[PDB]
Amino acid sequence: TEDNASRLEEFSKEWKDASDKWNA
Amino acid sequence: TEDNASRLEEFSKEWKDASDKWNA
Repeated sequence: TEDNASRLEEFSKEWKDASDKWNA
Repeated sequence: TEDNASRLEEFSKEWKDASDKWNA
């Protein structure tokens, strides 16, 4: 559970960056 | 926890393909 949470929180920043790229 | 990890690892491949489309 902790590994899954950590890896997906890491992916969350990347996908937030992708969303920011989409906004521009 | 295992169901969540499995489903999000499945989503990870789809979002990696989405990032590949982002690059192209």
